[PDB]
Amino acid sequence: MRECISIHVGQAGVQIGNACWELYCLEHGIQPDGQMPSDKTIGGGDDSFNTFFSETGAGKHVPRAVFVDLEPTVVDEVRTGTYRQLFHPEQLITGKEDAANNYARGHYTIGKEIVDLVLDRIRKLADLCTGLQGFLIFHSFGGGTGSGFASLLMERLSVDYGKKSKLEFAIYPAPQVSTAVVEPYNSILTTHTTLEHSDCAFMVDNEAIYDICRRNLDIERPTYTNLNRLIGQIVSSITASLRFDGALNVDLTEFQTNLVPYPRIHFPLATYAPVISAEKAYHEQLSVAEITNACFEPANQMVKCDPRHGKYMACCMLYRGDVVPKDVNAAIATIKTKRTIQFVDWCPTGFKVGINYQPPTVVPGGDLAKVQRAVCMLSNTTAIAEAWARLDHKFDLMYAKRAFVHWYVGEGMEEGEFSEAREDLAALEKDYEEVGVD
Amino acid sequence: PNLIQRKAISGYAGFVPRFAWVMGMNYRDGVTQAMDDFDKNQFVFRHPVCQGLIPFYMGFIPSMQDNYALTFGNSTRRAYQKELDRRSHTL
Amino acid sequence: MREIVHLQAGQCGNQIGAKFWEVISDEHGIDPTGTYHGDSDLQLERINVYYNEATGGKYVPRAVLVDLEPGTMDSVRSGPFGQIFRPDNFVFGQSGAGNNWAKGHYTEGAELVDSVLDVVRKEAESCDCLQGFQLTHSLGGGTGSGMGTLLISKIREEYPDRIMNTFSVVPSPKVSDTVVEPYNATLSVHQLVENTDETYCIDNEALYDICFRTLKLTTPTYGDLNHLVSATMSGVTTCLRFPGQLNADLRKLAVNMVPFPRLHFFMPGFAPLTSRGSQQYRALTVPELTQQMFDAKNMMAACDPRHGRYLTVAAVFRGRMSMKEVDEQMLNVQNKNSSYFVEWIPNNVKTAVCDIPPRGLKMSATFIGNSTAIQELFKRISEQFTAMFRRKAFLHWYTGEGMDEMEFTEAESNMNDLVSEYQQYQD
Amino acid sequence: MREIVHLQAGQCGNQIGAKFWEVISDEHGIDPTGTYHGDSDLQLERINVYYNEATGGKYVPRAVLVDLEPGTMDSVRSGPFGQIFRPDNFVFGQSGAGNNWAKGHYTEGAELVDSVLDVVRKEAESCDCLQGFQLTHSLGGGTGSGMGTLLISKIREEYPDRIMNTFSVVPSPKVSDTVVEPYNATLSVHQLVENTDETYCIDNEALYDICFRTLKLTTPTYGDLNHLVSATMSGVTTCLRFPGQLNADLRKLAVNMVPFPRLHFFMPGFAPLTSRGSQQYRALTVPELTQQMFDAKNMMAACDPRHGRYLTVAAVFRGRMSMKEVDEQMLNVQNKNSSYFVEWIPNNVKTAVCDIPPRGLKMSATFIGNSTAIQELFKRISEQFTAMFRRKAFLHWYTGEGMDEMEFTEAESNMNDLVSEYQQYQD
Amino acid sequence: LHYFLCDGTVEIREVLPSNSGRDAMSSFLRRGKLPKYGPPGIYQPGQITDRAVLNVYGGLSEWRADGYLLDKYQLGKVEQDFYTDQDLSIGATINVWGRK
Ligand SMILES: Nc1nc2c(ncn2[C@@H]2O[C@H](COP(=O)(O)OP(=O)(O)OP(=O)(O)O)[C@@H](O)[C@H]2O)c(=O)[nH]1
Ligand SMILES: Nc1nc2c(ncn2[C@@H]2O[C@H](COP(=O)(O)OP(=O)(O)OP(=O)(O)O)[C@@H](O)[C@H]2O)c(=O)[nH]1
Ligand SMILES: Nc1nc2c(ncn2[C@@H]2O[C@H](COP(=O)(O)OP(=O)(O)OP(=O)(O)O)[C@@H](O)[C@H]2O)c(=O)[nH]1
Repeated sequence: MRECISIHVGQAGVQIGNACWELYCLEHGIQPDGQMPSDKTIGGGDDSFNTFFSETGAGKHVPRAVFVDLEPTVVDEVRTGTYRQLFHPEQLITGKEDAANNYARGHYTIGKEIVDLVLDRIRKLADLCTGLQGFLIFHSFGGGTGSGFASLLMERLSVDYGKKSKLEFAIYPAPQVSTAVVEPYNSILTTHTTLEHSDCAFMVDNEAIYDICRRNLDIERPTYTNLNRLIGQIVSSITASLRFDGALNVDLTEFQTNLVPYPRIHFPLATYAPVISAEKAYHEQLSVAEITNACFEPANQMVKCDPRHGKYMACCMLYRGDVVPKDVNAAIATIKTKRTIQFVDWCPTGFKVGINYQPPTVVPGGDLAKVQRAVCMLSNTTAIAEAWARLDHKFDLMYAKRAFVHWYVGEGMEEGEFSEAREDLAALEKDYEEVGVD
Repeated sequence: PNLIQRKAISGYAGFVPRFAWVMGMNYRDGVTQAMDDFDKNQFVFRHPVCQGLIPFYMGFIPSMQDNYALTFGNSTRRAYQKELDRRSHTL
Repeated sequence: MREIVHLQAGQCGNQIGAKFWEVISDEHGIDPTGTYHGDSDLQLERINVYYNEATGGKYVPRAVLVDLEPGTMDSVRSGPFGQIFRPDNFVFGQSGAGNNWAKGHYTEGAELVDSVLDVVRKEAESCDCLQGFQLTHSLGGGTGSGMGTLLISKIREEYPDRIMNTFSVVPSPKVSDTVVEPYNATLSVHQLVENTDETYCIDNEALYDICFRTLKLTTPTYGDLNHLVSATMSGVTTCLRFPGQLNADLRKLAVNMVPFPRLHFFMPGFAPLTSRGSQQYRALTVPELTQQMFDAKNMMAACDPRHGRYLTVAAVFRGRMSMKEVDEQMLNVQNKNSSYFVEWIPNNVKTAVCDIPPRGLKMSATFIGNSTAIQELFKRISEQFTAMFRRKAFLHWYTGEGMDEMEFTEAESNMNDLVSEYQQYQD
Repeated sequence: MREIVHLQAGQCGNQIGAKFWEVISDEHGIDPTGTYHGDSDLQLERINVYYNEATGGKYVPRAVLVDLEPGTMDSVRSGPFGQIFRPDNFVFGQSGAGNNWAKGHYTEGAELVDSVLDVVRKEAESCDCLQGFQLTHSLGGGTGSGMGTLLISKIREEYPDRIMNTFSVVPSPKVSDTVVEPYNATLSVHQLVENTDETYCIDNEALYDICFRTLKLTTPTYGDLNHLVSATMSGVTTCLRFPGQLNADLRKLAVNMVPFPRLHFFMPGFAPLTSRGSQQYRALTVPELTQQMFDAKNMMAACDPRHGRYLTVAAVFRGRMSMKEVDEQMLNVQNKNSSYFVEWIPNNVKTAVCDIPPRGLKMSATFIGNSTAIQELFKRISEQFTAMFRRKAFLHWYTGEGMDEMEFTEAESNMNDLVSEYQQYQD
Repeated sequence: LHYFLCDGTVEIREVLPSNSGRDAMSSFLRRGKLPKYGPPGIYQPGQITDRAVLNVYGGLSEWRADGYLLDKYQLGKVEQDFYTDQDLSIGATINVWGRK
């Protein structure tokens, strides 16, 4: 039917997978024991919940996700957590050794012995699934593990499955923070190994994730609990159409078709507009015009790329909750009439809209609000070339000073690839200004 | 502590006590009784500060062959009780 | 799984290992009897990193202890946990050291190496997969250096893919006791630079300055000195054990830490050492930790890198924090002293965050830095070496052993090479 | 039923059997007076394979004891279990030994062979279906060899279809006490090689090595040493008398064990030896049992098997095991040192697994292995033989008693043939 | 044992018999002071002494090994009882780092 396969590749992946599945159990009320209250839902697993769970004749929902890790500690703790007996035992594949922040160590010396097992899990899910619409791959760019292994996995899964779609969600380098000196290396490695098979990859910046918290949510000391909750509700908004009903519907396939103009560039930015606390929600008014102004306001975007430094190119907005289309189209009219947002001249029309009736969901004791109207925006721009421009002016320095290269050559890597990665990246920037110029 | 204090998660990359003493059996029962008597003895540990054997058996129980003139069955059960009586040296 | 087997050599190493082991036992609640103390399932969950399992609910340590004179081992055995150590593993030597590095390298080592290798390989067979080995010793004193050189030079080839961490006490600058100490240090560091991968340096004068300036107690012992240095090792080590999101691998810190093969030597230093009244006169906040943390007075390593410059730093914090405090602290310090860092590579701090604070304290930390601050130390050792070799003072002993001045020549060449190298990248 | 009759020869065999029989008695739990207390139905079941039973619940042993000098027999009968022997079974002669194989094989034997044969065949009539006989004696010991050669030669033909176990002690490399010992050993081995099938060889030098290394008890006694040596054959016999998914027959081991007709020589090997506090300070697991078992030090028979190559190895484990661990350990050793073995016969290992452990230990092993390690023994004996023959020193006794030097010639020829023949198999 | 009266400390030696199968080391324990009860959670060496200094004005210059100003309230004096001569008799209970 309709379903997606979840691939949490990464130590940072299990973070967000744990959080987003904590969300995913609430909206259908999946008890941490595995079965519903007195009310009846069990059967072949035929309702909206099938698209994630297989609550087969055993009556227990199956998490259609696979968790891969390279340090036993965090996976061990999460299975010593609460939702353990909900999880499947050997969907939690954990190694015994670390990539040592080294993309090459992750890629060559360590990657080989696990790919067989991981493909085994994927195919023994693929046999029982029907639609095979897509995967949700989550890794981390600066992943001291998650960096490399994910890339080679993408390689082999693309070559053995050449038809279906791939959505990547990866926390990005920070502009002024690199908590790993190896981050500016593995970033270029992963980029020039993944641009050519990754279907659509999305990024976001942790620093601005922090900033928004005390810009509007008023959180001086947030944590991962908060951050992961945010990203989880992001993906919940994006798959709301997949799960629930509404007036008109769209799918990840439509996202792929509409959003990405050219090969290469498929890197839009996402913003969730109605992030605000309960005190604001209670005696403060919510409506379409102000939420749209919030979404297109530059600062609220969690990536330090001023849109005025660039030009909006494509735009997809999904509205969720009790909303009507009149104000929606009037708002898009006011938006297009405003001049400051200088659109690329190519497409006169650049707006894909998707409406779902079902309101979003809070978690008790959480941080979000008892919302009625919500909008998620994902739009692709040209205002982002500055980030990789920033990456190069330091990668050049460090490779010219050949610092740490002893590490990679000792583990068994050479440098022709390190050379060609920079031309791949230069190609992406030059294509960016080429497409920007009209 | 550890809830589901009966089995902590099949495929425990972390290790468990009672790999020794009583092991050679599977995860669940071993780990749960491990932790159970483990914690119990720790607590104390932290207390104050101050009829009818069938024929053709091989294996000699006392006497037997000296006495005779019956069937294997009756004779053997006879010895079965009298090994509580006079050749009571069996245990 | 992955685990650690410890090496303690020299009488310094004996004392250090004794304190270090007893502090770890205090951490996981082990008593002098040897049974477990169940209070923290989390303190139980990972004992394989340091303790093998024995029968009867007992936890032998995987420690190889070596010395030459029986009195040191008898003192250690008569301490609070000699029963926790093993008698079988108590290998020792038939003669005295003589505080002569040639003796330590060719005369008796030539027939102790066999037994020590047998013991260590038996332990390795017992265990499955190693991070590697850390060795605690002295580079200046006789026994520690004399056997450390040989043991690393051996173990390296038979285990070519492990972490060879060397944790050594550095001889006193102005009063080093041993008068052949310059010679010993030179002939030891010569092989050390070629064999090890990562090195921790500590000086007892800086220990004295700490124990006076901030401890404020006027009558400590070398035991208290060992306690502080053991605190440093506990902070660097326990990361492997406990949960929470942070890099733990020693190789991880290495690949974050060392830019070039000859880069080896680092400078420890702790988080709040608290006087008699400042426990209740102090509020524990991330800003004040960072304040006292990256402080000149607080450094315990050799002497102020104020002359030198910082290549890289690594910080491991411990407690119930979040990310943005360490983020803002590092952002601030970068610009608070921009000029003291090397412009070669930015983002020069590697940061780790653990959730399990020590037994009796809420917010703690540990620092380690690679700074261009060893030039002065081995420069001083260079003048002493040149002055003493100038007229072949005390040369008769080592010649009688069978040494030669040629090895002195290439040793001084190598040390000067390191001097120039550490000069070049920084300046 | 199947049963085994014990033969005690030579004054060593005296003390050896004296310890061995009380070992059996207490491993079955019987008082000195003989009134067995049933504490284990299984041991009660299988006690038959050695014992016969009178009335009154006293377990007579089926062991024939023979000597010449009466005092040692008086001592053993006065000992703690003298009542358990049969004064019926004691036979001797009036005359002395001279520690002289000439007298033993021609003079003093001709008037005791009759009575010893009579008693042994009477007990043979008493028993039903033998596997065979085992003889405890010495090869360098005088009277033991003197009687043993004859008695083996006389039982071989009468019972040509059974198992002739021989148990003997080898002269010390450094000093053999007896000085006509090499002549005696050569003369005895001449008949042993032709007649026997199986022979264990033991030596006090490596026994003393064991005592220093692991007994660690300062002042030992030869009785406890006999305990140490007796545990071995007790163990190899243990399976005969207890259940479990394994097999026991001395033939069931010999067929595995002997690759060619001229092979009879076997070096015992024993498992966990426990020191001062290692009782509490060791972890008993199949891994460490395997490691400690297959060791150069733990071997005690002849010489370090470091120098040659192995041919066949057999191990029997006693406790509550499974097949996985033994199989994987065998693979571990085989692959680790594939070179030490001989490539002629691959899969050169055998493993038996019995459920009922020895008393006091929950897990034990016993090792026997026939390797190309026996060279040095008959080498040494050969050079000593020729050297002492160079001037025929100590020969008037033997020529007077009435042999000729031609028997010496052929004995040395056969021994040289054995030398070359093992050398040809090995290389 | 051998209880000193000039130090308030204790020493332990061993009387193992011959052939006991035990090491030759005699002085089983040090001559420090036995805590009255079980192994105290190590009271973080760094604050384990007797006096209480207030401030040090020395490192300003160098005339002596700096000054040690005293105090008058002695805060942080923490309770560590020790096995004195009082609780001694034939027949009692004494814990020695876990030794009943
Ligand atoms: N996704 C996620 N990222 C985090 C979290 N906390 C910090 N991060 C960021 O995510 C990244 C984690 O990736 P890596 O450091 O490479 O992790 P790794 O190679 O798998 O190994 P570990 O560091 O041991 O977890 C870090 O660079 C952090 O910047 C979190 O809870 N979730
Ligand atoms: N145990 C102990 N060691 C100390 C103390 N102070 C300094 N040390 C160090 O211990 C070192 C020697 O330790 P070892 O290596 O075991 O002894 P060694 O090899 O014989 O070297 P020598 O000092 O010449 O005797 C010295 O170089 C000192 O630097 C102390 O107070 N107690
Ligand atoms: N009973 C006993 N025999 C020992 C001991 N040590 C070595 N043996 C040897 O074991 C040998 C076998 O004993 P017998 O065959 O009875 O001795 P023998 O035939 O009278 O002649 P000799 O060997 O010269 O004494 C002895 O000869 C000794 O050489 C010991 O401690 N006790």
